[PDB]
Amino acid sequence: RVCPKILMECKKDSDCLAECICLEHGYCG
Amino acid sequence: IVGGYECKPYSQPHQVSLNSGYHFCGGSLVNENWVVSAAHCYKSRVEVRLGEHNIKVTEGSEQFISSSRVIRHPNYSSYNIDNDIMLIKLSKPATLNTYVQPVALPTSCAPAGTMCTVSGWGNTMSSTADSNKLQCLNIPILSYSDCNNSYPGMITNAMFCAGYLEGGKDSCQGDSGGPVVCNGELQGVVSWGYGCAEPGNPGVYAKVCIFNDWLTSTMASY
Ligand SMILES: [Ca+2]
Repeated sequence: RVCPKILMECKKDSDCLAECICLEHGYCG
Repeated sequence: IVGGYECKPYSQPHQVSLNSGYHFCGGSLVNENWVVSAAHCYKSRVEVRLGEHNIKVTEGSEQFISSSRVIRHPNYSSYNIDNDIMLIKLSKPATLNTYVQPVALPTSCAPAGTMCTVSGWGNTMSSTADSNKLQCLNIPILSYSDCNNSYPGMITNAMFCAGYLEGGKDSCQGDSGGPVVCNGELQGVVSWGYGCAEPGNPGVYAKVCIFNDWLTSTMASY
């Protein structure tokens, strides 16, 4: 799950970069 | 930064916050006009905030300067986050003072085992460490054998691992683009990992020493 360390708000996984997922708190990780 | 400590204020005076509505990535001032950060932190215009310690409070030390050019490395690859380095030209030069000082580019690649410092305002995964105050962490560069064993076939020549295979200490989301400084030279840029501070998943960093040619020729402009 290659996930870059940028802070990014998300509602769904598709908002995130690479293989990051939208974690419960509304941010990619 | 997970497992680190609040930095002594202004002890990392090259550290910047990239802001477009809120802090989203870090960077490093390398001279009065230019900031190095990660290519995945690209936005066409960003505000660079220098002289910061607590990013949510005006302390009097700060300089906020808009970018005039944001230049990703030509070979950056978003699929695998390869060649993850970017230059940001400031619309006006920073004033260098007690709070704001550049960091030197590397004269050579640092060997495995070198102790370095990484800093940033990202996620701390702790109720007691406040990510709004700059956090600092000392991490060793790991050998290519350990780095490739952690992430089989994923580590290119533009990447290195640093941290602790036991976990517990690492950079994390919101730290991207920030400095890994070793013996006074910028050796790495915070880039990616599998989670943060997990056993066997140390952080991966863009290897600055192989980009000296591109960095110094681009900072010359045209
Ligand atoms: Ca502040």
